Amino acid sequence: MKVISFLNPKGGSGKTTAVINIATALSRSGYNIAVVDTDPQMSLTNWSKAGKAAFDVFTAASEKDVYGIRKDLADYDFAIVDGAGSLSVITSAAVMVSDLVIIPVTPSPLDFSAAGSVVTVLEAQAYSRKVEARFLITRKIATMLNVLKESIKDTGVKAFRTAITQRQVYVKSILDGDSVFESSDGAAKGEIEILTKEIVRIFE
Ligand SMILES: Nc1ncnc2c1ncn2[C@@H]1O[C@H](COP(=O)(O)OP(=O)(O)O)[C@@H](O)[C@H]1O
Ligand SMILES: [Mg+2]
Repeated sequence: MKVISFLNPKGGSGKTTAVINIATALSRSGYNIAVVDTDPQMSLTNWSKAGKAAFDVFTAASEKDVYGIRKDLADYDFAIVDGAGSLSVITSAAVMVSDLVIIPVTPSPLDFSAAGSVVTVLEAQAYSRKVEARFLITRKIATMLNVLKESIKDTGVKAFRTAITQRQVYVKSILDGDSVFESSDGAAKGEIEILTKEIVRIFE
């Protein structure tokens, strides 16, 4: 059983969109996936209500639910935590039980600051058990793209090779209650797929 958490208190980092699609790609690979929504706005929970999720969706009522994910979702291959906002406990709880922390970040310069709060938590965790961490560029298109790439290197945490390109298909699919794999967008499905293999490769 492995836990993957998408953390970044900043809203609009692209956590839910990534989670929904990467979780779906993992299912397509034959893995049993459990996703836990920790956001109060329940973006993912509501999306799943459409009934098209290719995995199991859970809605956390508090940090307590995150705290007991290892035991609760122990029968799944992967348990993905869809990060919250202001509730900083969620981040600490997630990091504490995660095997892979992914930090979705956009090229927005004035938004990288929030992603750093997660790194601070990671560094602290390192004392107990260093958890693999990766930055993930989302809503990719630039110069600020390069500046972001340098700020990331300063954190000591590497970024995934594949970035989530900004595409309407990501917005529409979630809106229709499904993922990019329910569309005919090969490029979109492709990067999500390649990205999903970089995740799997990290575990292998
Ligand atoms: N890869 C993407 N391509 C196009 N728009 C995106 C992408 N990722 C996120 N967005 C847009 O930005 C918003 C924030 O994404 P979301 O996954 O909800 O973020 P968090 O998970 O940051 O709340 C979406 O509602 C959508 O409008
Ligand atoms: Mg979200």
